[PDB]
Amino acid sequence: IDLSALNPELVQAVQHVVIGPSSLIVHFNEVIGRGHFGCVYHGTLLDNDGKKIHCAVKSLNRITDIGEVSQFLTEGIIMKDFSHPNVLSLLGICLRSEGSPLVVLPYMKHGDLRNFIRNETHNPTVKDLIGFGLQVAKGMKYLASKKFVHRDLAARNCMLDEKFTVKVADFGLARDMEYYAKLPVKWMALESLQTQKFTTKSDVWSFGVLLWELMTRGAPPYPDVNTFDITVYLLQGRRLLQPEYCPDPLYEVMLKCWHPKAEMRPSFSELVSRISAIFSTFIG
Ligand SMILES: O=C(Nc1ccc(F)cc1)C1(C(=O)Nc2ccc(Oc3ccnc4c3Oc3ccccc3N4)c(F)c2)CC1
Repeated sequence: IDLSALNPELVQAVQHVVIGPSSLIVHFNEVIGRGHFGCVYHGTLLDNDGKKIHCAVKSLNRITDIGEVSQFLTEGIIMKDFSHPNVLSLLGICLRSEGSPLVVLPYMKHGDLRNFIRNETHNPTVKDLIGFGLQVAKGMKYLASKKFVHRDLAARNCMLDEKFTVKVADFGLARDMEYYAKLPVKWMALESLQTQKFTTKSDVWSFGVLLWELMTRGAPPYPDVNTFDITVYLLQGRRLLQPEYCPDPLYEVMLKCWHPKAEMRPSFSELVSRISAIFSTFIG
């Protein structure tokens, strides 16, 4: 890539988080995923002391479009100041002489939250699942305090580390590793379906859908609804049904997250408080 063609403010931000190429070993034989625009590999990052850090290494497939390259780097820069236990962090960006720049993330042992709760070999309790939702709410409370609007909050975009800590994330250009200007319409607030604008209050709607994903252990929402009909479906006066093991107060929280008026949906601060209380009523 020719750095001189990129936005100078973007390049300066990248240099503040740069990883030297010799400190990063990309295991091209160990692929985490491949999509149309990017791919992700296992990697080993060496710090100044020689300690090996297991990481995921995200790459573009092509480097010929300045728009794709700029967007790919911007995704990494957007993350750079996220410092919270429930938000995925950025290890850095490796600029190489040849090939794609590399976005380097701490490796998440248990992958994405949706596949984790769908895996019949794991047995999270109701309390565990509510705990996962509480952790997401805490990450979103942090992001909302930075005035950051996520725009694609969903279980598929949350990661789980080796301690089962949930990290809010966004696969971004690697999201295709559903969407139908490809939009996750079944997670979108009614006003966003109509205007395609997003706010923290539309993230709250998406969070309510994520809670429903948790309480169903990863069922697809609105499975019998055509993607282009979801607005009509909702406007008939409908919401996702209460899952069988979802406690009544948590379903009430979901219904508040789906309030027809964005301004009346609870803040993520309120959601953390309310879900903390519900969580605490469970022994296990
Ligand atoms: O997250 C982002 N931005 C952002 C936005 C909002 C926010 F609040 C926080 C963050 C970005 C990004 O690229 N995110 C991203 C996420 C997850 C990835 O995949 C990983 C990452 C680590 N280890 C796992 C690997 O996937 C797996 C799959 C299966 C089994 C195991 C793993 N392991 C990835 F490569 C990249 C866009 C910059």
